[PDB]
Amino acid sequence: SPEQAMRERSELARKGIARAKSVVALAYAGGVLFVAENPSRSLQKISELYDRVGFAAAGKFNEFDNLRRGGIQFADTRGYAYDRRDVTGRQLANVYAQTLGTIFTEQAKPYEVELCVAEVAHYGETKRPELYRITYDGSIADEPHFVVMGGTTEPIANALKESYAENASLTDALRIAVAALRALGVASLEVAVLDANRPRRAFRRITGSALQALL
Amino acid sequence: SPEQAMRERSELARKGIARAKSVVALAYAGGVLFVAENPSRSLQKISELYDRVGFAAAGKFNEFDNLRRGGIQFADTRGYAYDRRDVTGRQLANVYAQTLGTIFTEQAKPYEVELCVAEVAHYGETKRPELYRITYDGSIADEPHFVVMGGTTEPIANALKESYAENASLTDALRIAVAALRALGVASLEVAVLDANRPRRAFRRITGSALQALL
Amino acid sequence: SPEQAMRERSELARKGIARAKSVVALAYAGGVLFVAENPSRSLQKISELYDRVGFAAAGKFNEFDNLRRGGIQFADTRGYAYDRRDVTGRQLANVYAQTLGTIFTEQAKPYEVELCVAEVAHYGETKRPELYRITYDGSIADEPHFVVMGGTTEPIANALKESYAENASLTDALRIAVAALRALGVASLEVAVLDANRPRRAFRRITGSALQALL
Amino acid sequence: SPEQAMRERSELARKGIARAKSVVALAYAGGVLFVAENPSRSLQKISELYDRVGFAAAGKFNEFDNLRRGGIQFADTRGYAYDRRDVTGRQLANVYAQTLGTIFTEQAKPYEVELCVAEVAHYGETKRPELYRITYDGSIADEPHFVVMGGTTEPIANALKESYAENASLTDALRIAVAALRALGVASLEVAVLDANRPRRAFRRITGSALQALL
Amino acid sequence: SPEQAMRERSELARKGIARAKSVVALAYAGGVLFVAENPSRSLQKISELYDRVGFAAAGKFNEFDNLRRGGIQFADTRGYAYDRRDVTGRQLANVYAQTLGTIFTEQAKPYEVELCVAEVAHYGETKRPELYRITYDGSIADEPHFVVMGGTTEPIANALKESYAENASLTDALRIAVAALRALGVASLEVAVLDANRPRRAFRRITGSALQALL
Amino acid sequence: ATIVALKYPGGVVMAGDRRSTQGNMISGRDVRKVYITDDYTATGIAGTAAVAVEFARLYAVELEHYEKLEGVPLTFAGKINRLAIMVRGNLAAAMQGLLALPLLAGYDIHASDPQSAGRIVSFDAAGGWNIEEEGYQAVGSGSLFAKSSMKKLYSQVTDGDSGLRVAVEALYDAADDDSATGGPDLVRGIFPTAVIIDADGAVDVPESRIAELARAIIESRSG
Amino acid sequence: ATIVALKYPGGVVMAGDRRSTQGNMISGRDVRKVYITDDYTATGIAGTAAVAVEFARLYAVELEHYEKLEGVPLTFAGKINRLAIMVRGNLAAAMQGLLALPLLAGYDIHASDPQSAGRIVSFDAAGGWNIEEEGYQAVGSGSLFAKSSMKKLYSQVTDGDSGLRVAVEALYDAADDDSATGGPDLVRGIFPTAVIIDADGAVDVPESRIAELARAIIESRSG
Amino acid sequence: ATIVALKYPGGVVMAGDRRSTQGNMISGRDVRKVYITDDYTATGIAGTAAVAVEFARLYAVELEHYEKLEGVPLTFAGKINRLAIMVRGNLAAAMQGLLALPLLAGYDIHASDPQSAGRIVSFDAAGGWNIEEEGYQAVGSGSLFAKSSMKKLYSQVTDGDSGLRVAVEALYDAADDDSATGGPDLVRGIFPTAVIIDADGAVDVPESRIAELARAIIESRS
Amino acid sequence: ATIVALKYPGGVVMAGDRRSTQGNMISGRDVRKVYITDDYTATGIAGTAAVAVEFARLYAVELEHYEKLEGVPLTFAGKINRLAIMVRGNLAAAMQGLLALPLLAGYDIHASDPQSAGRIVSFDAAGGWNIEEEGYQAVGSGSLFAKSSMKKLYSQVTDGDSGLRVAVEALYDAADDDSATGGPDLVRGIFPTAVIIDADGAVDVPESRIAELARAIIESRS
Amino acid sequence: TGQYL
Amino acid sequence: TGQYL
Amino acid sequence: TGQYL
Repeated sequence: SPEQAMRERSELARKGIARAKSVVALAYAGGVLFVAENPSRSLQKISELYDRVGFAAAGKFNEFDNLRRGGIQFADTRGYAYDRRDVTGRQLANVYAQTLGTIFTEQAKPYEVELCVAEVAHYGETKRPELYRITYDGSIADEPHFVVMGGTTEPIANALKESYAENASLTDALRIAVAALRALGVASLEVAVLDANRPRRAFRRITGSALQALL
Repeated sequence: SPEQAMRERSELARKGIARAKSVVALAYAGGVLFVAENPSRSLQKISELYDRVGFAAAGKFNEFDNLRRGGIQFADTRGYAYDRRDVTGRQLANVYAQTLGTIFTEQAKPYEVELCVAEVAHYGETKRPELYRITYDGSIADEPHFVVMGGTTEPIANALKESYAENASLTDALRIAVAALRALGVASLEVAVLDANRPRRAFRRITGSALQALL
Repeated sequence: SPEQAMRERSELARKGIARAKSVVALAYAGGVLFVAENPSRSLQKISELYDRVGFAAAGKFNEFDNLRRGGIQFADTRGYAYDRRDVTGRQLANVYAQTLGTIFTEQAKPYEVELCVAEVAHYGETKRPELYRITYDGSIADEPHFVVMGGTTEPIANALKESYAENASLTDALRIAVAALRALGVASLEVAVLDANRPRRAFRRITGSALQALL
Repeated sequence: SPEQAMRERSELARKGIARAKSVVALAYAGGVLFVAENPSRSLQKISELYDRVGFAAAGKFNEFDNLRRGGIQFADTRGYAYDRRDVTGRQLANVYAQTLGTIFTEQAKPYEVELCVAEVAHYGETKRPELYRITYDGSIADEPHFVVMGGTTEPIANALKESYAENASLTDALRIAVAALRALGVASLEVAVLDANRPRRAFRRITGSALQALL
Repeated sequence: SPEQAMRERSELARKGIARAKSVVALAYAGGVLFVAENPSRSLQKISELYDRVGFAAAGKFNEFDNLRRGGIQFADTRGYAYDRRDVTGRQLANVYAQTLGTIFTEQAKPYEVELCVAEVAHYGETKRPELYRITYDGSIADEPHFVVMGGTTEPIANALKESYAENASLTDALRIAVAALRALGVASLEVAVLDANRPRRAFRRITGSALQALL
Repeated sequence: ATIVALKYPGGVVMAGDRRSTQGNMISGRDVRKVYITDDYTATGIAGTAAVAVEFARLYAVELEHYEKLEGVPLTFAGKINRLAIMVRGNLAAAMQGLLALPLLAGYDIHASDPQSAGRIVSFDAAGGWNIEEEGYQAVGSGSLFAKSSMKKLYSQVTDGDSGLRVAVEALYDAADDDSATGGPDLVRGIFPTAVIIDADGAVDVPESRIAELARAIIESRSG
Repeated sequence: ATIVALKYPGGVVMAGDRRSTQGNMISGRDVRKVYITDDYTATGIAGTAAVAVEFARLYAVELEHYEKLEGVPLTFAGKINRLAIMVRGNLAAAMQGLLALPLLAGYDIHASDPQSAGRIVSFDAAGGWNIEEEGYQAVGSGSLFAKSSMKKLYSQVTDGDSGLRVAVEALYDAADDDSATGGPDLVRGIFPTAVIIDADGAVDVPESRIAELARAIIESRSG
Repeated sequence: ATIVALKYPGGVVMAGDRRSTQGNMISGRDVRKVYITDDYTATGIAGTAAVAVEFARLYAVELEHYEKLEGVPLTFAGKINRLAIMVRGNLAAAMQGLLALPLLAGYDIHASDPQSAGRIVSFDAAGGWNIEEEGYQAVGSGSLFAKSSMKKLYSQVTDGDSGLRVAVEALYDAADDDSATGGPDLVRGIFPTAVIIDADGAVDVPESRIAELARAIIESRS
Repeated sequence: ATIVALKYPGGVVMAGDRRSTQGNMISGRDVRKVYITDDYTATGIAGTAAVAVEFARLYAVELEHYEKLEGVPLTFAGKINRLAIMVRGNLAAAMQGLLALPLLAGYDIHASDPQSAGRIVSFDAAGGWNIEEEGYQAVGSGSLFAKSSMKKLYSQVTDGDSGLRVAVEALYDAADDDSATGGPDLVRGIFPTAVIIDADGAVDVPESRIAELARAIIESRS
Repeated sequence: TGQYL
Repeated sequence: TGQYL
Repeated sequence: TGQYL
């Protein structure tokens, strides 16, 4: 029965996704901000993908890190084969959607993962940040303001719905994101930005004492 | 039992085809017009296939985009191996029919897709636009005036049956197609044409302010 | 059980062969005449195989077109490997029989097809037209006068049994074939001949206004 | 259960062997005589295998023709690899036995075939004709006088038992063989000989008017 | 059912891990100390992995020795491909986690193993010892003070919880570790250190009379 | 060898000589070098005899094969391409002395103006091709003499027959100034071969016609 | 052969001669060496005729193929890269004497200043490329004479027309000092070919305009 | 070596000498160079002895193999093609010195006129073939002398016998002007071999007849 | 090296010398170059010593292998063919200086006339073979002298023994005119080896008989 | 299924 | 099945 | 089955 296997796989995955920490990504004046609840110091859920394309995930670590690696592979092979400015967040999002659909229909167990691909404009350029959310089945959604992944997404999504403000500075967006995430110190937060002002590589982690000052 | 598997696969596919947005393609004075109901700005359901051959689809995005890519591959390999004027909409339609039949009988799940291949004459040439509809099983039908794909096709097909007029201009055919499709602004429509008057590449999207003026 | 699978496959195929349009092929003064009931303008059920060997089929289009292509492949590879006058209708018929038997016993679903291979003599030569019918299992039968394939074959076969006349001209054989087939205009008929008088390539379609004059 | 599969395969094959026309092969003064009941003019059940080795079969045409082809392949590869006078009817019979045993145990369906390999002496040489019968399982039997294959073998075998005479001429052996086979004109008989008097290629068909005179 | 297979595999493995001797690893002034209860003289459960990275395991010997070998392979291929100081305990731990997860989901039987990867700083460098524990499923945990593997871990873990002291000398940490392990002479103990003071290769076994003096 | 081809108002004509040599030795007095590859194209091949006959045969097979699979002949452009790809494929063997150069004449049924639907296409050893626009082409050892003859004689071409005579004369001059090209043999009665393609397809000129044209030329020069 | 390309305020122009030779022999009087590979680029190829035409064809196919798959043309940088990779791929055959060098003109729609969005890119046999900054480039046997002409004539370039005139003149001097480059044939009416690319895409200059420019130059030289 | 073949009214005849050399040294005095590949074709092969006998044998096998599989011999065109493909296959070895050239004589049963159903076909090292129209062909080191002899003697050919005599004579002149071609050896009794093909198939001419013709020639020239 | 073979009424005899050299240096005084490959054949091999002994060994293995699989020896024709294929396979190495040429003697049990069932077969480096018709053959550096000796001595061959004596003498002359072929060494007592094949199979001639014949020849010439 | 002719 | 002879 | 010896 295609219907019972579809529904059952769906439940399996959605469980494992709610069975994990929460990550948020939101647009602010200088680009995009990733704020994840992460206790470990070695295992990370936010990553550079390409010059202006960032990546956050929530679920089963070995699998979304498998996707992290595959995406890095893809982006670099394209950038070298054509050029750096040709790889876009949109292509990456699309590849993740195809791959999660193929995994969801063909492999034994579906990837209990939820992905967010983020992109900002190039240096000295003007364009709105783009957020895409790719779910375990292959579905892809275009988000204008913020993405919330993993755990219980309703309260965080609503708190962000009340607190969100376009063109908020880095400190304000960090306060809003940590606040809505609570609905945690520098020893339990993974924070990174896609700073649109950097010349080439936009991704930049905010850790330690600098993070301490920001929050 | 071949009969139960055939009937069941048929139902599975037809459901997922009615479980999607609606696309229309109709002949007008300057060629063929594709009008699809599409909210996303990145995901598209209308595409150039070759110089004078266009393509619209309705169903499951990853699969009809798989077919989109396969068809592009085919057409370019032929055009290079023989010549550009040898690839015809008829060959393409036939390949899609063979491939959807093989998928429908051999793969685990049938492609919940519905295809429309369109062709116009070459520049300075005279010939009627050809529309073909390829269904999920491999069946192929020759349409003289318009094709309606995906969702509930009856009301749109009937509204077009009353409103259709051969040699309608671009604006009239757009009004007829949007009207029959309603049975939506520039932010929820994907509109493209196979303009028979272009010298080589006939496919041409109509978006933004130009689309705004046309409708 | 070999018996139940054999009988069931037999029924499956014979159903899908009766579940299709009707084709006739008959001998007349100038060679052999194929007359098929075919509404489409792109999809064809009559084809040249080699210089003097023609081919008609009835069933599932993708499959008998698969056989059409395979036969073309075979005949040309032989003609080039040895010579043109070595490929005979008899070899072709035999290959189709082997292939339909192998398909009927080894593949999941039997080919719901019925084939007729026709041959005439070479130019300036004298010899009677040969008709062979190959059925879905691999059986091959030698016909002296006419072959009827697909749909309900009894009334057409009987009407031909009363109307057939050896050495009938092209127009008489066309009238007899259309009449017995009725038991349809140029927009619903596919008509071709194996004209024994042509120097090399004997197959020749009769369409449009010339067909209009003949019938 | 090995016993049920063995017995069932045995029945399957023996049925399809009795479900076919009858062939006889008998020794006469000039060599060996094959007389088969065969209506078709293109499909044959008697064949040259090598210079002095002939072959007759009864069952399913595509399969014993598969064996015919395999045997031709074998004999020629040996004759070229070693020499012509090294290929013997005995080797051929043995290969057919091995192959029919392997088919009978390993393939899905057993070959519903019955084979007879015949050999005569070389030119200007003296030696008795050898007949071997290979059955569907791989069994091989050495016959001194005649082999009867396919259909109901009892009445034909008995009629031959009363009529057989060693060193009968070609005409008498033809009368005896046709008579015992009846227990049919030139339009329903396939007749050939392994004429021991030919210099190299001993196999020789007797058809048409010459056959008419002989019978 | 994914849930029943997951739970059952979990129980299988956890049993085989409690069905084995106990190993402890703890930080002390000069680096990290491994103390295992091991009767054999040839079979070992503590091993050098790379210059400053050590390894202890508990479970089924053939499997954790398979992992031992794989890890050695990995570390040396990296060290040669890039450089020695680039291989870190963190990479190794991560590889073991990926591999034990893949084994736990894909192989027939899960590896009834529990791993501990240890790392110290380089020579003349200052940094805290890092202990990682990798469990049979792929889970990885960052330990600040000590790891206990195999057998009944509760009493040993608690005794260590009371006795542990940071910057304990080698003799004190040995007494604490043997005492908490009892909760055994040089003929039943496998003792090794990751001595941070060594110039390059930090791993060093303490056996025989030197071990006798230390305890 | 020498094979000329020239367009005339409404069609194309293609003629070739008959000699085949081995060094200074005359080995074949009646080789046919111009084939009818299909109802609207003829192909001449100069060069190595084996490679030549092979090219012609295989190309004819390929044109007709695609025609049977797709139900419509390739466009003249596709035909040009396939021939070019074959020629490019023989390049290594050509550098090893098995060179074969084809000259392709065709009548484009899809061209706009029927009076200029004739087509002549020439190839080099590396597979490149040119569509001739000065109204004639030739290939083989006598090609230069043939072209230099047609440059002057071509204003006389006004129809099918005049174009045929000009072809035969061009061949006569090729043979007149080059020994590897055979002229009309009046003793044995062997004349060039000719193919004419127009709106109705390709037909072989029957040998008699080529005979009378040849004897008219010869009689004209004897005087 | 000789193909010149020069930027002008607002666009780029690219012109090429028509002759094709074999040794000292003039074999083609009307070859077209400048193609429009896409709405914003044009590609000239000097060198072996086969390799040249094929490069142009296959490159156009690849640009358009990626455009159909991704829904957006590559950046000018990506195009440069793909062309370079093709050229690098032909390197072995180029050492075997099948060398083909492309000169790529394009109009970058994404550049900041429209008046200087013109782009000229030159390649060597080993696939390395270089973005020209002194405003003009050329390739082929006449390239040195063409460049030495444009160096002096380039201060006169102020718009699309003057740039076209300067292009035609540079070709005239290439041909004037080198025999493998054909000049304007006034007898047969065959003139260089030209492509103009600006904000609105790429268009072929109609022959008449090139004719008038050539006749102006010729009347200027003779007094 | 030298192998001549000539058509006569109603048939074809094919004859070959008997010598085989290694440089200036005479190594074989009775080699047979003309085989009966099938009931209507004979094949002569000049050149490297090994490659020659292989070609002949393998070709006979292939003709007969297709005949057994399909139940009907190839047309004369198909036979020509297969032989040509073999010859083309030996091209690399031929450039490396192992060259073998075949001359194929056949009787086409399917031809329209029986009196001209004879067929002679010649091959080059590159596998190209040519159907001979001047009524005769030859191959081998003595081929030029043999052809130049038959050009003059061929008006005398009117039947099977006269055609046979002309064949033997052409061989005699080949041998007369070339040392690698052996002539009739009266001392040992070794004469050229001959095959005659007509409407009834291919038969070997018995040695005695070739002996008698050779003696007639020899007395004619003394 | 030199290996002679000659047919006598009723059988065949095959003899070979014993020397093996490296340039001008005599390296082996007792090599055996004639093997009994099976009950009715004997193989001599001239050329490179390694390739020679290897050929002989492998060929014997192959003959006997087919015999065990099929239950009957190949015909003499099949044996000839397999040996020829083995020779053709060494052609690449022979052009690189590892040449080995075999001379094959056999007694055909299936022949019609027993008195002429003897068989001699010679091979070239290119695998082609030839059945000798002049009653004798030889191979090796002394082969020309041996053949020119047997041409004159062969009318004396009337049985097994006279045929053996003629063989030994032919060897004596080969050695007499060529330095790479060893003659009978009376000092060390080393004589040519000989094999006789007739209706009853192949047997090695015991040394004493060869010693006798050698001493008779040497006495005759003094 | 489908594609019947 | 079929093809019985 | 069969072929017993």
